[PDB]
Amino acid sequence: EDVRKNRLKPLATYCSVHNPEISFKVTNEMQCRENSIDPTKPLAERMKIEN
Amino acid sequence: GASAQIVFQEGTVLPSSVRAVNLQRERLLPERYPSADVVSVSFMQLGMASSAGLFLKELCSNDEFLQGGICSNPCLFKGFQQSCSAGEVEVRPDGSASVN
Amino acid sequence: CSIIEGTGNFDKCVSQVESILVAPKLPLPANIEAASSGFESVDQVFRFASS
Repeated sequence: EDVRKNRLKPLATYCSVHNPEISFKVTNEMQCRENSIDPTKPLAERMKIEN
Repeated sequence: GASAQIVFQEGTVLPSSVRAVNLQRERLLPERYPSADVVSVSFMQLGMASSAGLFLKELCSNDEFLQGGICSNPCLFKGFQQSCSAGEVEVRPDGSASVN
Repeated sequence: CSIIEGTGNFDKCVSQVESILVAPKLPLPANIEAASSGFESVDQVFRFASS
């Protein structure tokens, strides 16, 4: 259940508001959200699979 | 006419997705001439022909400027009228716009 | 659409040129060739590479 030991961590850290790698291209911001990894939602909610 | 270009401080931290164009490495200038790292960008959508077409397509599609046929254009002068198409416009001495 | 009517407003024309041509929210591909830098639109050029 640990955050660091989670398999989604390399993608979840790559997709966040803090991360400036996405900010270069506006099209890239929509690309990650469509693959269920939302940068708007916090890390605890982003990693968690709803229902 | 078709495309618009913007080509132009020192040792700035540039993103990985965008590359600084070096005229010496790209075989555009020799080694004897001083090094020139420039920001080279070209957009077809901003070129005279494409810009006029893309504007009318986006402006008239929006509900704000279109009201069941009439497309309000703020760029065009008061009283000026033309057919709703991206065709070439020629001004006739009659006081009307000839759209191809 | 059938008829285009001129309203004559520069400030409204500027905002439309900005939202459509200069700084579009959903811009065109703008590919990265041997001669091109890689920027998608004008707004991103002076934001990260101003001189």
